[PDB]
Amino acid sequence: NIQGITKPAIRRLARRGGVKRISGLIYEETRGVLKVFLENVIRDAVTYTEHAKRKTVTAMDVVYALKRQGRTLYGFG
Amino acid sequence: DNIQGITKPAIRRLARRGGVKRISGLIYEETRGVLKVFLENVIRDAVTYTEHAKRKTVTAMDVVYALKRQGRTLYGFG
Amino acid sequence: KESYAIYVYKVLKQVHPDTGISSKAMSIMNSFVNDVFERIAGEASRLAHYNKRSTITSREIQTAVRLLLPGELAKHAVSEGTKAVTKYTSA
Amino acid sequence: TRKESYAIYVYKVLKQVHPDTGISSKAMSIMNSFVNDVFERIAGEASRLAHYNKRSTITSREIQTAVRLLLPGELAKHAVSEGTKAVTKYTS
Amino acid sequence: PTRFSNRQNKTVNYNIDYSDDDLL
Amino acid sequence: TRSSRAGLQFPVGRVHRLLRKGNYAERVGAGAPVYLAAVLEYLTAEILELAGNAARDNKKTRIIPRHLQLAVRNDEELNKLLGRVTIAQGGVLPNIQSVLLP
Amino acid sequence: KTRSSRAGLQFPVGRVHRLLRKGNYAERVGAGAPVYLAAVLEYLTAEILELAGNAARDNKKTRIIPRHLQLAVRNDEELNKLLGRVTIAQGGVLPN
Amino acid sequence: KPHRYRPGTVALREIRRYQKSTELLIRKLPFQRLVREIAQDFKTDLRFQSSAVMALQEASEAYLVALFEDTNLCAIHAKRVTIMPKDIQLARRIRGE
Amino acid sequence: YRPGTVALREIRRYQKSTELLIRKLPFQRLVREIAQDFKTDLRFQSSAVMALQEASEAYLVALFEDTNLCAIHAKRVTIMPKDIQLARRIRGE
Repeated sequence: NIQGITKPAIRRLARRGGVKRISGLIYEETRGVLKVFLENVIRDAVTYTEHAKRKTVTAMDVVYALKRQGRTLYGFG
Repeated sequence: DNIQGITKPAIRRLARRGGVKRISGLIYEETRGVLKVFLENVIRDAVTYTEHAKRKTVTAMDVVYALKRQGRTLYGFG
Repeated sequence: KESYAIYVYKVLKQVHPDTGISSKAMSIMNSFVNDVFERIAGEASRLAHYNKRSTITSREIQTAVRLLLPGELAKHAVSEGTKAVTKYTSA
Repeated sequence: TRKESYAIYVYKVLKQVHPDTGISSKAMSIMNSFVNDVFERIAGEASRLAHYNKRSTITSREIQTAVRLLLPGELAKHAVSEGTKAVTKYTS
Repeated sequence: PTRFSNRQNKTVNYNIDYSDDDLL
Repeated sequence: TRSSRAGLQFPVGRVHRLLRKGNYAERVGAGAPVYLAAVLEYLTAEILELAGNAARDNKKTRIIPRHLQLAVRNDEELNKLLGRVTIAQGGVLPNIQSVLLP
Repeated sequence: KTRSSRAGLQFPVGRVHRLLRKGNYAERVGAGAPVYLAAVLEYLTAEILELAGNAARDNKKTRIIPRHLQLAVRNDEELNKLLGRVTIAQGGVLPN
Repeated sequence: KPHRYRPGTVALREIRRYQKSTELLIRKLPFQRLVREIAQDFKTDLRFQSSAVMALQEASEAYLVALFEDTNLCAIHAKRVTIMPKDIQLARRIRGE
Repeated sequence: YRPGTVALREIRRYQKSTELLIRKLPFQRLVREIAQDFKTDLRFQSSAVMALQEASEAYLVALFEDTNLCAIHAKRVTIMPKDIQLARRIRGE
């Protein structure tokens, strides 16, 4: 499942980040930190959705969660 | 100069609290530089609060507000 | 010119009556409690505004605690709050 | 049911700065987000100032100082010039 | 004593007395 | 119309209503909303100016988020104001650490 | 008599309710909010006072001082996270 | 002859290409599959606005590329071009996480 | 004492200690010098100068503690200016 995100995607990301050369040990650690980041945001998004009594999460819940984390995403209204 | 009042020994003592085992001689200027910038960041904020307060002394409170704006909350002075 | 000092002494005497506390440490506590109060109230306000609701009630602070606190701290704090409001409303 | 946004004002000011160009709806949404963010930031800071001085009210002086704090120096200088001339026109 | 935490924190040492006879 | 009296393009009414409904204070002085509208229209004018120039350099007439990310990061004051903002499809500035070059 | 006693709490339900009404956090507040907030504040203060108590106790010190507060709050990784940005005046570093 | 490029030339072309690009660099279905299996650990049966999934996709992509851009400096500081897990561990520790 | 142990000793000492390291008057003269740039008509509460030195020392110590990690990751032990520049660039300032 986290195996669905797979090496070429990580490579492409790192290339946008200018990583010229990339050791084989990095893919598991990047999966790790990605899982942590997702958990840390989903926790709050789900919490907002629960408090709204809804069963549907919304982009507003996500951007609220991110703003609470302290990085702000424009363009989703 | 007033910035030279931050002595090399004191900077070394701070580095020792930082656990620094060994210090290259250039760091004393870098530490002064960043410190001056750090002051130059917070102080203009604090005096701006005083100007809004229209008072002429600063107070511990308004500098605490400046640190709060800096995202660097300091307890104990209130 | 209100401050929390006496309440701090009450909780102190409950947890550890054996020991005093420095006025500096008291001023630290008075800063901390005000900071966390401002934080949680700010979050509760953000919640109520987001829901377009007019009012703050227990459910808002209950959610904001689950947002601001670490999970285990939230788990205990929300329980204590539930107990407190249960007693208050029963009484 | 109805929407609310700054989009028409963004478009108007764009035409004033540049009469030829236009923008994607994505860009318009991003602009509306930016405007909402900066509005919330300045209002929050102004309310902090208000409470710090036990004031009941938000006025020109409050916003002028909250913006002087939020903006970097050259932006703040221009913003305060814009606000000053705007207020003086409005009262005139 | 009246209040006790539920939280299963580990035991902690807070003593910060130390010597220098390892350095001599 | 208050915006016309001020000579501003932004909605003095809408912002005053938002200051009321946002409950930032129990009182709002009449100067506050016009000053806020002025600073908002100034900031937006600046960012639209830079985005327009970026679009012209790319020889495209409709501005798109790439142009916004370019404009906002190519000015150090905008970047400082917006250091922790991110924007959809705002692909980062092209750069390479010269050590990486042959 | 006071609502704190009705809740079984030490913290000043009156003062906190007044502050909530004063602070323009909302136009309205329910009676449960202030007592719940007092409850959680009293819990967190009890926790930190406990830890500082231990930080004094093994230093053989009869009386809490800021150094003990820092020693406590930086040892608990959860409270450290909660105070991650906080600076404690006269709080030295942890030994390492 | 195969006209094989020597190592790194292709990598530098990739870097230039993907810094020119803005599109999302990661497959949609795998991501929106994963995220709901994460959500399942908090609460079952959540429905999602697709726009919410796109917001998460964008935020996570930006966060990852920012962390890579930071760790590149760390690898430069070790005066080696290959990044290593200890590098991103350091970068995270310095950022504070 | 064995060679070089003084560094370890004074590290352990100043980690144990809590007091301010900087001289009070020099720091006050410094912050007054910085301030008078913004407005000549000025006064300070002494507690404000205390808060300033406290915050600045805490910030410096934190920056040192990070840059030490940078140095050891480079497998040096001597701290170097490029370490400071890196650590600041990672944190953002």
